[PDB]
Amino acid sequence: TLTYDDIVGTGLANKCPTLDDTARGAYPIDSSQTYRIARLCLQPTTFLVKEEPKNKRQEAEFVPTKLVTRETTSLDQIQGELKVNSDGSLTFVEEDGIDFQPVTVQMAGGERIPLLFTVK
Amino acid sequence: GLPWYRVHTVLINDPGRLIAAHLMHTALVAGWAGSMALYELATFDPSDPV
Ligand code: CLA
Ligand code: CLA
Ligand code: CLA
Ligand code: CLA
Ligand SMILES: CC1=C(/C=C/C(C)=C/C=C/C(C)=C/C=C/C=C(C)/C=C/C=C(C)/C=C/C2=C(C)CCCC2(C)C)C(C)(C)CCC1
Ligand SMILES: CCCCCCCCCCCCO[C@@H]1O[C@H](CO)[C@@H](O[C@H]2O[C@H](CO)[C@@H](O)[C@H](O)[C@H]2O)[C@H](O)[C@H]1O
Repeated sequence: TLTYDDIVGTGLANKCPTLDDTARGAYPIDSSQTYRIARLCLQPTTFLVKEEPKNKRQEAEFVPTKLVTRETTSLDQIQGELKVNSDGSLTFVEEDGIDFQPVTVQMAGGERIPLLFTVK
Repeated sequence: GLPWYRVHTVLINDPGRLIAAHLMHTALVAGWAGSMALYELATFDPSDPV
């Protein structure tokens, strides 16, 4: 439905695919059939950064941080074979896609923490 | 000649130039007030309140 001239600028291009409240279904895994994942998307929402130890070994926590970049965070187009090995468990193997994005978040104090948000 | 330590006597009966004077003192104390603040914000470390 929505196209490029339809999404351009809305920043919808960063948020990825939703499922209207109808879900809760069940995708039958055949085991006698090979499954793959067409498109695996990972849309960042919150980034936390464990406060560098105080030196005083007293459980450091993950504090929230401000996103200093823009809406340049999502991972998409990720694909690979969803292998169905014995004992019914599924195993996804990442093959290729836009599986990494350099993100920089400004932390509580003042710092700027650039990380390579990825799932390579 | 008026002595140096009296120069400011020229206001004992000039409610205008007195309010003007007093206005300048206040203005300076505010300057300093925020002035100090900035100096401290430019050097205060908030990393550990313990
Ligand atoms: C509440 C504030 C206050 C105010 C408005 C006045 C006002 C006045 N005083 Mg008084 N005085 C005060 C407090 C005050 N005084 C205090 C606390 C003392 C005890 C130290 C005195 C001792 C005093 C004397 C001994 C004399 C006056 C005189 C005078 C009159 C002329 C001043 C003058 O010529 O300055 C001009 C002054 C200078 C050119 C020199 C300033 C030099 C100082 C050491 C530099 C410090 C600078 C720094 C920026 C100040 C910061 C202030 C600090 C409190 C934060 C004037 C009506 C004179 C008078 O009666 O004349 C007939 C006089 O002879 N005063
Ligand atoms: C209507 C009532 C009234 C009010 C509310 C005031 C209020 C004030 N007087 Mg004034 N006064 C009055 C009547 C009044 N006076 C009368 C009838 C006389 C005899 C002529 C005086 C003589 C007098 C002297 C001799 C002095 C004062 C001073 C001051 C100020 C001291 C505190 C200060 O500096 O805060 C710091 C400032 C603020 C944070 C407030 C800023 C906001 C103000 C209210 C608005 C200014 C804009 C407004 C349109 C015009 C000024 C109005 C004027 C009535 C104050 C304060 C604003 C002193 C001064 O000159 O102050 C520097 C001083 O030396 N007064
Ligand atoms: C309620 C508190 C308060 C009070 C009562 C005063 C009162 C006064 N201030 Mg200060 N002021 C204050 C807060 C206060 N201030 C704050 C928070 C600041 C911001 C830092 C200032 C900044 C300030 C400035 C920038 C100036 C004043 C000046 C003055 C004096 C103006 C009237 C005068 O002619 O004195 C006549 C003079 C005196 C009696 C001052 C001597 C008294 C002090 C306590 C001595 C300080 C010692 C000094 C370090 C020694 C130097 C010695 C020299 C030989 C080298 C008056 C004594 C003016 C001034 O002093 O100019 C003449 C001036 O220029 N004030
Ligand atoms: C417009 C209003 C206004 C406001 C809301 C503020 C607010 C503030 N000021 Mg600023 N300030 C102002 C005007 C103002 N200021 C002006 C005009 C000046 C002079 C230029 C300053 C100069 C100034 C300085 C130098 C400093 C502040 C500071 C501060 C901060 C709190 C400090 C404090 O505890 O003070 C509490 C103040 C008092 C104890 C005042 C009460 C005085 C006595 C007890 C009463 C005398 C009353 C008299 C006898 C009448 C009788 C009373 C009757 C009811 C019985 C606060 C954010 C401080 C700060 O942190 O800086 C960023 C600081 O150091 N201010
Ligand atoms: C020309 C013009 C005009 C006017 C002007 C004016 C109004 C001015 C003012 C001015 C001013 C008003 C000035 C001031 C100055 C100041 C100064 C010069 C200061 C200094 C300071 C200092 C040096 C300090 C120090 C410190 C330190 C170091 C630390 C601690 C704290 C403190 C802060 C204390 C107008 C607009 C009409 C328009 C046209 C043009
Ligand atoms: C329109 C109204 C304007 C009102 C005035 C606002 C001015 C705000 C200035 C506040 C004072 C800042 O003071 C300044 O803080 C920054 C951190 O944030 C410090 O920055 C320090 O840590 C950062 C990392 O976090 C380093 O990259 C920097 O090299 C180091 O100096 C400065 O060394 C200090 O001098």
